Amino acid sequence: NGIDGVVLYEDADHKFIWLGSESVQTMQYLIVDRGRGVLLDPGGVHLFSRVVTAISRFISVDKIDTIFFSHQDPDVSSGIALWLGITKAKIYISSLWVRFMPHIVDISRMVPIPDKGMSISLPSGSNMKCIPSHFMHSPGQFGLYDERSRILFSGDIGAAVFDDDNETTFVEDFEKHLPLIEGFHVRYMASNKIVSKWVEYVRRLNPLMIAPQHGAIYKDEQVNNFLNWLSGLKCGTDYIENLF
Amino acid sequence: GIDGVVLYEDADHKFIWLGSQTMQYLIVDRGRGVLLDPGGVHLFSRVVTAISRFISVDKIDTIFFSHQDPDVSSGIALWLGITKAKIYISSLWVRFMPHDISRMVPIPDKGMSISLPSGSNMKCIPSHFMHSPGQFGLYDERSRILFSGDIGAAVFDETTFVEDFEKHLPLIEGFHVRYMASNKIVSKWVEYVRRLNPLMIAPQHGAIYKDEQVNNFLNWLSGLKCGTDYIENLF
Repeated sequence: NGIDGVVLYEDADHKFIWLGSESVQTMQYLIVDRGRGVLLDPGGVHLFSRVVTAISRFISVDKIDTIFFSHQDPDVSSGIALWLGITKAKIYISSLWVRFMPHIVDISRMVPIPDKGMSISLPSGSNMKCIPSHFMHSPGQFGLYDERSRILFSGDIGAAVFDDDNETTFVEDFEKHLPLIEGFHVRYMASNKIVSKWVEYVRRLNPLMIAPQHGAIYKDEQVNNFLNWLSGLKCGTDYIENLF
Repeated sequence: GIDGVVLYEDADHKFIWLGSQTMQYLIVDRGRGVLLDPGGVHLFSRVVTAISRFISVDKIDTIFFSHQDPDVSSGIALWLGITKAKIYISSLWVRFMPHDISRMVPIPDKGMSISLPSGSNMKCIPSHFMHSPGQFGLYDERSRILFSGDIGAAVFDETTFVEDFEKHLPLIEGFHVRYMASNKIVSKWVEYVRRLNPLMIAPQHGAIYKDEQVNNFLNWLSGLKCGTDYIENLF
């Protein structure tokens, strides 16, 4: 079982945990508050049994009450079923996808996130806020801001998809990090109009960390380095000449 | 199920609708098959049955997927197991499929042609950000039928053909206003599609546009304010 658990934040009531492997890939983000669990974008089947272990070192899968999905994901199918089977958790996902997910046949297990977001209360009394992230790239898309840790789980935003070669937990050189994320964002984010509005919204939150689903985490100056780069990014339909 | 409606036929070439609502579009050219958005894991056994009324799955050479779907994946394995067909999908989603890559044809962003035994061609029509970032329609040149995928679809979030456009509008307006990215992309798509000059626009779900309803749909869509045009509702 080659999976490591790295606690990014901890305070006796609350933990924000990164779970991943090496040959360093992110596999699962997990929040534990009191003794209850929140899973962020659980996804992979090829990871399920090994992710269940790393989780079980911090919490029984019994006690995972909430699953957060940043968007609808071609993943599974084979993926939600297992998490819905071993957890009794509620699933939070954009209202845009609730009707289509039985194709999750049990609609009762899903909580629709309205377009402008909502708060989700934790046993400690801290809140997680669903951060509107629409059209970056999915039309119905959210991040999850853990207020207590001030960590923004951004999903695909800021993610180094296609690659999984970082060595470190955190981004250490933004310009050296840029080749890993630029191509994805230029092609998948809908337009500079939406990403610059997103950055302005995210800037009003002042997360100490931006944690994407894949690739190293932005912390300290790299938070502003990423937001400054994204705010000016020409992307997507801005290159409409390349799409027809 | 299951009823089949032949939308076009000419002894060399057939465009067939299969349904229960729509379940499957099928093209037969000579004796060879093309599948449009076969999809379902929960529908696989049901679709192979409907297909088998017109063609042996042996003879399916081409499968077309408009975009990525949690039902598209997990499904592809099944279709590669019962057919020897090539599967066409956007290059954006081929890259993630290490999740036999040899059977896959990545469609580049500006589209590509698919040759048929009769010598007719099918065109992959760029449809990006309506709503998926990597998305195509399929234009059957011989029939002049455009398979549009989600575009024009009554996804619900009931005749074969649209017969009253204004009565059909509530079934499609909410989906298009919220899911299509912007009028910029949507009007450019219509301008592209008008040059194909389709006789039919057949979506994945909902009634099919034919005769005057093709221009009615395209005219309505080209002026449709959608997506980030309502940025005030998104934050």
